[PDB]
Amino acid sequence: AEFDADVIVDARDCIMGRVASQVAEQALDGETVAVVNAERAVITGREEQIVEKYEKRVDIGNDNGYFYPKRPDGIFKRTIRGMLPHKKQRGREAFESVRVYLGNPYDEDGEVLDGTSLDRLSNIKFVTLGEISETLGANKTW
Amino acid sequence: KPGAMYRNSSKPAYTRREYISGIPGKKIAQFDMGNNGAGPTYPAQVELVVEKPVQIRHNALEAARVAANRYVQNSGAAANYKFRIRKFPFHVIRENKDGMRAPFGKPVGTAARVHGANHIFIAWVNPDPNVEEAWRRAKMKVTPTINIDSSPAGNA
Amino acid sequence: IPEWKQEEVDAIVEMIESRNTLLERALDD
Amino acid sequence: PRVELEIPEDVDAEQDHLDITVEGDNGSVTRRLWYPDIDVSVDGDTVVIESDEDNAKTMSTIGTFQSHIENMFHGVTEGWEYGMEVFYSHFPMQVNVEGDEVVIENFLGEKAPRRTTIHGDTDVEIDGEELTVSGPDIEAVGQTAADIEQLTRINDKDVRVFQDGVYITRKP
RNA sequence: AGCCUGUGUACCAGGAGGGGAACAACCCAGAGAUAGGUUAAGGUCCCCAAGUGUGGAUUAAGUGUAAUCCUCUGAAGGUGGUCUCGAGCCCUAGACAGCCGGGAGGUGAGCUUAGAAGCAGCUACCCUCUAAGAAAAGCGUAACAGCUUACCGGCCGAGGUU
RNA sequence: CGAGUGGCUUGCUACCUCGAUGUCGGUUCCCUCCAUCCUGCCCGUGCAGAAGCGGGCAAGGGUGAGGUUGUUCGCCUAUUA
Ligand SMILES: [Cl-]
Ligand SMILES: [Cl-]
Ligand SMILES: [Cl-]
Ligand SMILES: [Cl-]
Ligand SMILES: [Cl-]
Ligand SMILES: [K+]
Ligand SMILES: [Mg+2]
Ligand SMILES: [Mg+2]
Ligand SMILES: [Mg+2]
Ligand SMILES: [Mg+2]
Ligand SMILES: [Mg+2]
Ligand SMILES: [Mg+2]
Ligand SMILES: [Mg+2]
Ligand SMILES: [Mg+2]
Ligand code: NA
Ligand code: NA
Ligand code: NA
Ligand code: NA
Ligand code: NA
Ligand code: NA
Ligand code: NA
Ligand code: NA
Ligand code: NA
Ligand code: NA
Ligand code: NA
Ligand code: NA
Repeated sequence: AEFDADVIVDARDCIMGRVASQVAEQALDGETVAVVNAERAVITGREEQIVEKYEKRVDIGNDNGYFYPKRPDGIFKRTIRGMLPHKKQRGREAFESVRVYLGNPYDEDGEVLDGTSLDRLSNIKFVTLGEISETLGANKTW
Repeated sequence: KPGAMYRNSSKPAYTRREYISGIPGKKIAQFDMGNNGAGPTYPAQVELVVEKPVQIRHNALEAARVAANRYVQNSGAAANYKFRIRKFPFHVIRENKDGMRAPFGKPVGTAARVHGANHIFIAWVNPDPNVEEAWRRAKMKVTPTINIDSSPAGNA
Repeated sequence: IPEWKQEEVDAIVEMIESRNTLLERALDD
Repeated sequence: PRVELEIPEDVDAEQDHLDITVEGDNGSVTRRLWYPDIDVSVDGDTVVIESDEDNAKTMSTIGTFQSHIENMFHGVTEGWEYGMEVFYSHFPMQVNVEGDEVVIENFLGEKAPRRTTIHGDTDVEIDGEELTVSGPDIEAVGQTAADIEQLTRINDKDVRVFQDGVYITRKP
């Protein structure tokens, strides 16, 4: 609720990894970022294999635990955390100044970062984070 | 025993029968097949070329040869063609069958050393290459990947 | 330049004197 | 590459985005035609399928899009029909259309009715031991015909002996 | 065999520092202290200093992002997955494929055999009509019939085939 | 005949531990692998049916009680999907 984001990024039809890499770099530069429409973010590849990887991550675990997100919400956030030294003071600060959202709770329409957009007209092998979450068992709350 | 044990040419040449005794007989039946009465006076001449230097135990030679010639009876027992296996298993091979103590093995067989690109087999046929098939079956029973090569034959 | 085709265009022109493409051919003669 | 399909006087074909719709006296069929770098557009009197690439995979889809469109043309005018024949050796098989699904009763003596739901605007008119599956959407019709045949599938016993079932008699 | 035992050399042992995720001997490098600068190996999307660099092409498998290696497997064999280069032959005198039509008679050849008629077996395989059509390449029949290959013609229209 | 995969058996080696890492078997209690014995869904059959034989996907669950032997293994009995 209420997040003074210095930047609002729209993930719709963008390559999650390429967005994250840039959101990571900016948060470490002191920027407060908000990723919007996570559910509509995309990742290239053969859906069958992609899903296997994420399903494996869900299954992995033990008493110590391996909490892996299923909602496109966290999936995206965990992706970013993997690009930050989240256990260091600086890293945790940067990570905590970044939040991912389902849809867009803001008024402004986020901006699209360069080199992160995927042309649906010249690409058929890719998937939606939302599709992944539905496969994982998430509750489509979007 | 597996070919894994003797297919490599990493050991010294060991062929001096004047210093080696108890060498098993070869299982290779013949080297000249078909109409050996006639000389290579045929239109077509295909060859099976080994693509890697390897050692081929007389075991594989016999199996490779039989599988090919036995099949060349798509032409008949007295068919018009001549088949030749030009290599002979000169390399004596041992096995250490005490543990690593006094391990010089005892003679257990023979193999032929073939260098990549040599032809092990050579057939002579009239435009009737059933031989090309006799070989798909022959390089099936020898260690290396092989090249079926046709020399005198612009009748494609 | 198939020859049998050349010979047909002739045999046809001969009966004309005394395949469709071959007849149309002879006719053109 | 580029191919041009002159649309039939009887038909009107509109298309926005990756969806093409074809309407004729016999109905309307809408399809999604999505493939990397292949543009499908209605240029007044002709539908155009084109792409800047010519690799095998591309040509394959182009040809596929074409037949898909022509098939739609045919379905909105002449339509598509599959003819089927119910057949039984001992147990009188009863095939009826109830709702949006064809039901089959007493198959090989079964007490439990076997059924299948019809696809789209496909009409399954049954007359005696003859069935006629028809509609403007070849996809839908073709499946409904198939499903009907599949519906009498048997794996447990020798098919050569137990031949009862409904079969596709005439393919369009 | 991360085996045993030689040999030449450089290294570890007794060798820091940079790189290699970690890691005696792999790479750079041999090093007094302090300071500025430029490189080496290696690296430049983030973690992480430096490119989401440029021209072009391939790959759809997450192949791959793995110099070396106990450590990084993947083989014989196979692939109309796809891209590239070559050769031969056929083709607007209409090719390749498909669809339509034709596939005729002497004559169901002779022989054998109750039988045999394209097609059990044996021999032969001739000539007529014609734009084609085997003394029949494959099914089928008790033997016929029936169904098709060869072969010809049409429709079609551009490359095709090895 | 040829090419391999595993690391359950057996052997080899002598890297690790001789200022000690308690043996075999059994038992009890937990997790896992799949090269699947049963069960689910399938393919072929020398598939009429019934009963099978062989193969594919598949590790969710199940896979039990006894007689000889310390046995592991194995032999044997009656039940059993
Ligand atoms: Cl967990
Ligand atoms: Cl960290
Ligand atoms: Cl794609
Ligand atoms: Cl020094
Ligand atoms: Cl991946
Ligand atoms: K000890
Ligand atoms: Mg049965
Ligand atoms: Mg020392
Ligand atoms: Mg940086
Ligand atoms: Mg991989
Ligand atoms: Mg290597
Ligand atoms: Mg202890
Ligand atoms: Mg399995
Ligand atoms: Mg389990
Ligand atoms: Na990806
Ligand atoms: Na997990
Ligand atoms: Na001894
Ligand atoms: Na081989
Ligand atoms: Na030194
Ligand atoms: Na290091
Ligand atoms: Na990968
Ligand atoms: Na192995
Ligand atoms: Na100790
Ligand atoms: Na014990
Ligand atoms: Na199971
Ligand atoms: Na017992």
